[PDB]
Amino acid sequence: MIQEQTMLNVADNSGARRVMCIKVLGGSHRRYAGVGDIIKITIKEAIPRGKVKKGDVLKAVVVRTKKGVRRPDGSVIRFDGNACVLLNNNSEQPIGTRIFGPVTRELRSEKFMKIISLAPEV
Amino acid sequence: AVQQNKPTRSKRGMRRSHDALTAVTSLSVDKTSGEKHLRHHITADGYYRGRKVIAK
Amino acid sequence: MIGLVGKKVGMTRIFTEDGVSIPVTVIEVEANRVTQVKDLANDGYRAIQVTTGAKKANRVTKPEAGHFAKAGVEAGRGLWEFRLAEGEEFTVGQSISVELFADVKKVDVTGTSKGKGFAGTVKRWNFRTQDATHGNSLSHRVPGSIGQNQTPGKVFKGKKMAGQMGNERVTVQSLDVVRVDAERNLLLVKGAVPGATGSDLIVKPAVKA
Amino acid sequence: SNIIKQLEQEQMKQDVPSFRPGDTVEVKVWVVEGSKKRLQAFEGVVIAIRNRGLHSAFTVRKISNGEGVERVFQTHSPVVDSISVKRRGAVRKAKLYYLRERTGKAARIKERLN
Amino acid sequence: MRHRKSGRQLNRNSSHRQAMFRNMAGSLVRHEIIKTTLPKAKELRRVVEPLITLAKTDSVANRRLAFARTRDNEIVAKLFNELGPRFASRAGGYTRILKCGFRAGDNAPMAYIELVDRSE
Amino acid sequence: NNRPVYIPRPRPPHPRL
RNA sequence: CGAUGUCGGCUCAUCACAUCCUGGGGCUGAAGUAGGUCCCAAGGGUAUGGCUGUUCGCCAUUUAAAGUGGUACGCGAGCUGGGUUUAGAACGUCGUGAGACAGUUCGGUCCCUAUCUGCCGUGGGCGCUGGAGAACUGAGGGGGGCUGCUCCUAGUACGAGAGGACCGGAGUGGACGCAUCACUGGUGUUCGGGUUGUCAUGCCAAUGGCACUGCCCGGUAGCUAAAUGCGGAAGAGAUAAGUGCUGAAAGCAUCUAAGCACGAAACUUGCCCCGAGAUGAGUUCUCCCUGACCCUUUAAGGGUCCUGAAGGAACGUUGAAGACGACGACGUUGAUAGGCCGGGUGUGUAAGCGCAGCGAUGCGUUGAGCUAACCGGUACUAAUGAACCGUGAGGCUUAACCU
RNA sequence: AAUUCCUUGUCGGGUAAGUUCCGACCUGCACGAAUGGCGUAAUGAUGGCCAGGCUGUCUCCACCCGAGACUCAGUGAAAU
RNA sequence: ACACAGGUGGUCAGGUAGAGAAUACCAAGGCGCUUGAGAGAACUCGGGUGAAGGAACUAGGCAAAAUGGUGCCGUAACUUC
RNA sequence: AGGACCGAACCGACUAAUGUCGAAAAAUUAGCGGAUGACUUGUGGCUGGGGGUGAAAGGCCAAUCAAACCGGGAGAUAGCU
Repeated sequence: MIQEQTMLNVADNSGARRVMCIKVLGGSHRRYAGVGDIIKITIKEAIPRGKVKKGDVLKAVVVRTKKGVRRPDGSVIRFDGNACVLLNNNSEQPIGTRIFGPVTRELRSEKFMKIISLAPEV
Repeated sequence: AVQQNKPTRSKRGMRRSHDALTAVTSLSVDKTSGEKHLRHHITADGYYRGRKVIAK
Repeated sequence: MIGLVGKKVGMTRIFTEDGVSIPVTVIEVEANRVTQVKDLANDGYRAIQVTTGAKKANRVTKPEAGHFAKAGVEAGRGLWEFRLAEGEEFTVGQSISVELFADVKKVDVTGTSKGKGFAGTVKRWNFRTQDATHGNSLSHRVPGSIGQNQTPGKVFKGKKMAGQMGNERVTVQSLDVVRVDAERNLLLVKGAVPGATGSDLIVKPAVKA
Repeated sequence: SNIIKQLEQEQMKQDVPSFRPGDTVEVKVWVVEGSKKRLQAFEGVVIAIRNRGLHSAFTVRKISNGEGVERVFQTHSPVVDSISVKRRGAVRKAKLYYLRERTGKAARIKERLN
Repeated sequence: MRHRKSGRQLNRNSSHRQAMFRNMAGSLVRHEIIKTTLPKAKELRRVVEPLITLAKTDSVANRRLAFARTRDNEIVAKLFNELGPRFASRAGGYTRILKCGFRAGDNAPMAYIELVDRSE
Repeated sequence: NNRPVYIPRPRPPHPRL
């Protein structure tokens, strides 16, 4: 459950550490983003030596949510924070080289193969 | 919030047609003492279903 | 095709071999006995009237007792009838079991929804509440405006306002039938159905095939 | 109800070990990736147990590399295969929700040694 | 909408409601018959009759638990010594409500609640 | 029967200019 | 002018079509994707933020689109009061001055218990004709009608290449609506526990009152969303723009004059709900009543005695029904409510005693004790025998069959 | 600018986006030196702007506890 | 104007905790405020709690929430020191 | 020492809600400012209407103030309703 103005941590090592969600994509009047929905974010503070600077708008994908995800058998997965991965605004293509922390398997959409491969767990 | 014309006595009576009370018309007679009382209620002297229940 | 009358019995879930859990509503569909068969010659339309359950001997009135005795059917609670599809026929006194739902996949369940009593516009029509602060005075959940001005001069019919909510019959359609148990008279349908536990439900095959 | 209770009873499993909140537990769960089925191990601390029969469930919290992960398992679901207990926490509270705030040396609990 | 809820409010807060039943439970035990409104009498059946059930078996823990309700040593003495043995073979239903007309002051439906005793 | 005394200003101070 | 509160915002809308999207078409300087323009079409849908009091506008990022207007520039007896528009004060400017300025700043009381119409709900009365209890037909009315992306067709048709369809099928989303509590949760001042101050039960121990439930930690049932299922149709009928077949007037040609075809989210139906007060008051099934006297201004007349059935109402216990009425279950030939027994759930190892320790405290008895609304049982208490209302075969005329 | 109509002057800072705010220039319609000019620590229930924490303000409301509203008994108004 | 949630000068002023005449619970003493009984709808008023987000609300962080005591360490720009 | 600081009584009234035929012809609830002073308060005096008083608002002068109240000129006058 990520909506506008929400703080997110960064799972990758692109140099960003905290980002603000400014829009939820994928539908008109969409309220909040799910486990693996694409969102538009702005970086609020990053590494000075990183390739992404403060106050830049680029897409992102949620990988972890505090609210959690629901499994088909009724189980749920919950995390202590919300995390995302950075993107390129033209092709999804996570720019990071490695991603820290667990990643749920809900991102297996025949496309996030790069995210799951770099995921230390699942 | 306030009336523009005073309602007639006809309208007043028409509204009051539903205010009429209804008689109980359901007074039961005690089995032993034969005292009229409301159904499912003790008699004035303290009887119910024949047997005395108040003893006072 | 005809439906059946059953009683809602709580809810449960079924665990499949692949792991996914299916929430199912349990409907107790005992034998339904046909009490009257209608024909175009007399009634102008063809239908069968059925009864289910049982009633106290001293509670069924004489007009109802004679109606059941004519068909030779034991007195039950209430009466319901279903129109025929012209492709099947029935006889008075015949008993209909839940087995007819063995070959179906979607069903429509009709029942009386739970009664919420007098409900406000916010709860009834999902009206948006006004601000709770910023000067608002005694207008936190009020409906707001209900008309325009002199030019209409009236409130249009069908306006959304507070009133009775629930306690009307509603139909949930295209529900997957999960399991049918003839010997135990159970009908597991995936999803939720209107009404509370113990309420009478009408189950018929889905019409939106 | 009698009908419901009988319906749930047939779906039970009798190989559910007895565990209490605060007990370190490793739960084996089934994982499917297209056509292959594998066993995945989730080890953590039981912080809450919900007893409702067929609807009984428990939640396990583990400290991952950076942040904690809480998973709620349905006890009688086919997904869970086996439950094993390593430690026996000496807690005296039904729900250990206070462990979320705590971290580091403050998240450890004593041993029942019973 | 209070679906399936139980417990009358009686236009009182929780603390006042609890005390009022506590006193009026004690009065019923002391006198074995009292006159109250019908709604109050009905709600008392759920606080007085459990007390008699507790008094069936005499023990230190039961005595302490009984004392914590009604907060009266006279009532606790009355229980476990008379009410207990008297209802030893009685499986509930220790009370009886009898409607007795309407109160003159405000037309409250009044009723007598009295233990199934006093057959001397 | 008897005229009032307080005679407050009933009109509301809100001019529609 | 014996008073019609005049900008914005919020809530709630409704109509028009000069259509923003979706739908159907003509032409194209229409290769295809994507366009331009015009015609038909109002079923549904038709953003979130930054700046400003702003409408507007600029800017940022979304969507299929972020339509134009009417409705007292819709809506203050529905809300706000930021702008403007009282009294205070200041700046610039004008005036000798009091003061003034669609010049600018700081501050500045928004009343109303709804009689009538209207609207949303819910009842009583009578009618529908002998009465009563049920189940229906359905005139008529209302609700719903939105759509993105991915894959297959296919990398096909097209195209020098770059690029890349039409039609049809499948899957998965957003927004909206209905239902529900099995799951994940919220609430749970009626359940259990921890704990601070103080008063009290003779005192210790153990408990209760008060301090926002004293402050907190969990949590049953209900209600509930963020939770979980389902829905938008397909099909048919008659059509709009448009495309036609045959075909004369007018030897030809021509969609039209006769005749025959197709043709859209529009219209009628199909789906769901209300519905015989539909005074045009409907249909079917079942149940109950088939005793006597008199009177006259001898009438579908009135009066008296005896009988009052089906059923209803009333009263009581009540309900996942409810403002009150109403609606449902039950009233002993009884599980309707309470209690009680067992279980479940929740909280979490009661009190007492014993042991270890100088002590706080710990261990054993003990996963104990206590448990609201839940589940299955049990007449233990309360649902009294009766009274009350409701009758005694139901008009006239005509038609058809027995007599 | 408490002063500026044209005007949201121009550039920079702050925000993804700044008619507000801060800094600088001067084309000062119509600042200006005791109806005082420019600074000024401290002070202010003083005006404007930004940040952290915090939250039902809000997305979007849900449940609960009390007093009214509703029914019964008694008493019994008002504007119009 | 009322048996009116307002106003009205001085003196005495105990216990436990507390810096305290604050505050909580009490003693002496005095009171339950002159309409009640039910039900447990919308909505209004006064309060409690809340998933994920945390000013996206709004003219404006209005209102709410939050901070809150003692001792020790430590404490910037600027300054009339 | 202090028109010093925090904070009750006491004095005042910045914000919000309630209340507008209210409990009240400006109050209540929750916050808020001063609180050894240019402070606050009891009792008694003095200033009288083109006058008083005013840390100055055209404020206050018995719920009435850009000229109080009462009686009189007075049946002022009214090309107005």
